[PDB]
Amino acid sequence: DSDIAFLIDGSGSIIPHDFRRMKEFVSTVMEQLKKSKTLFSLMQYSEEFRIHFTFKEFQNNPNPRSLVKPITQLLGRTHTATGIRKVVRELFNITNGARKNAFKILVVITDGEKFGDPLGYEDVIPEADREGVIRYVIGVGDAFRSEKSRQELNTIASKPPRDHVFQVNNFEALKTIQNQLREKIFA
Ligand SMILES: [Mn+2]
Repeated sequence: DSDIAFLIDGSGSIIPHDFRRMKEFVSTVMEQLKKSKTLFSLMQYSEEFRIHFTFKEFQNNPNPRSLVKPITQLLGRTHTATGIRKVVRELFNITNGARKNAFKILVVITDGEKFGDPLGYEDVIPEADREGVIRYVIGVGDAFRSEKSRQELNTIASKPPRDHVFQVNNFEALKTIQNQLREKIFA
């Protein structure tokens, strides 16, 4: 029914406590959204990319908190474009447990503008729309409190941005967006 992936920014700018707050938020959202026909998957990215759980592994152990708890920060830069390409191509791959015909959803959480990435969003976004992946993005912190940086949030997110883009001042404020995300996803 619904294949919901998460692409979480694990860059060096996110101090340890904010990283745990992001893990608390993902656990909470996954728990609130869990239904028999919903599988979840997660990838963390910096300048490195790590699949923490595939849809298959989540199906065999549908416990968000036990799957998320052990996750450790990758540190490094922010290769957001490459992160979404690997999500589209690997996370939503049938061999990883994705269900053909399922609604494909991706929730991106980042605290900074893409930097150092060899790929541009122009190399990644069109393929994502072609594969049907609906995208939500949550921009956290200072990196996104200007009009210019918000455009990047819009570029990542599905149309219209007003329905798929969330900005929150700090990782502590993520909890302020929990209900809206869930209800946007459910709708
Ligand atoms: Mn960062």
